[PDB]
Parts: sequence; structure tokens; C-alpha cells
Amino acid sequence: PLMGGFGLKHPPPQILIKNTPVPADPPTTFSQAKLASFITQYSTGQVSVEIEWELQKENSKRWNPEIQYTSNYYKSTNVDFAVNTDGTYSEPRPIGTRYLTRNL
Amino acid sequence: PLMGGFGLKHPPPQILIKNTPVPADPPTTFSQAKLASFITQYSTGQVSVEIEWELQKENSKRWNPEIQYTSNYYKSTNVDFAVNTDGTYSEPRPIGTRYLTRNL
Repeated sequence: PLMGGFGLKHPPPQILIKNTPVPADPPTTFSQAKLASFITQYSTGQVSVEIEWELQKENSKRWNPEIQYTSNYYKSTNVDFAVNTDGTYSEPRPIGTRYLTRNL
Repeated sequence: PLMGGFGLKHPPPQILIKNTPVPADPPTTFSQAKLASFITQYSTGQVSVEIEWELQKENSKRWNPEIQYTSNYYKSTNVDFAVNTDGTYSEPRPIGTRYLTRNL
């Protein structure tokens, strides 16, 4: 994929969900038209998704130290990747996956 | 230990080595005095030491990122922890062992 990712021919199947419509009271005399009056309704719940991953361990004889992703050592008004005073979560910067090195 | 380390009651036994003295030619007439003239001599070789270590894996539910030891990302005249032009190895800074966190 050009955005980056894992191109799949059979990707994870998309999951669709809907509230089953519940009609408001129909008239007492039959009518051909479909029922246009419904009960205002919504649902809530809990969803869980668990992905197993396969890792390729880094095996390298490089002598000197790598470059690692490290949080800022210096003080700050609030922790990065954590809530602020108002409870708003925030992610301060995009984090790529390439800090290790290999030989080309 | 106050310098830091692993205090041992039976530490690794210190290994001692010496060149066995080889005398220069003694006189042809017996003498009681010990032999004061030796052959100038030295030895060389290869030594190997292999230590097995026991690690305590870090298991933590901290949400935000840790602080890691990372080499300087910015350019420099030469790599740190690597030889210079003249072949002189150098270690630019002392590196302590505590970058991870726990709850007190």
C-alpha cells in the first residue's frame, strides 16, 4: 500500500452492525405503504480485538550503540502520551518504526 | 560495594601468571650464591573469558514511553564508541544502567 501497511488479498473481513428497526404503533386499518414511524433507539456495548504478531528479532554485530526512541528527558508541563488537566488524551508526535539499522 | 558492583564472599579467584626464570650460563666452578644472571624473556598469548548472566525481564503496564539510551542523532566528526583517524578507540561518556522505571 502506498500509505504504508500490509497489502492483503483477503484482508480482515469488514464487520457490519445495525440496530434492528422497531416500528412505532401502526394504524388500526391496513395500509400498503411501508412503516415510516420508528422508535428512537440506539445501542452500546463492549468490543475486543486481539491480534497475534510475528516478530523478527534483531541480530547484529554492530559495535557502537543504535538510535532508540526515547521520551524527552527534560521537564514539561505534562507527560507526553497522557491526559492533560481536562482529561483530553493526546499524542504529541508521529512515531515511525525504523530506528534499527542493517547493512544495505 | 561502595563503588557499585556485586559484593561476593567468594569472588572469582584471582589468576596469577609468571615467566619461569631461565638462567644464563652459570660459572664452571661451583658457587653457593643464587643465580643472578637470567635470559631476558617475555611471553604472549590469547585469553578468553565467558560469563553467563541472569536477566530480570522488564514487565510493566506503564502507558507512556520510557527513557532509553540513544546515540546522538546529529552529525559528528566521528562515530562515538569507535576508532578515530589514528586508530585510537574512545568511549565518549559514562553509561549508567538505570533507564527503566518501576514504582517505588
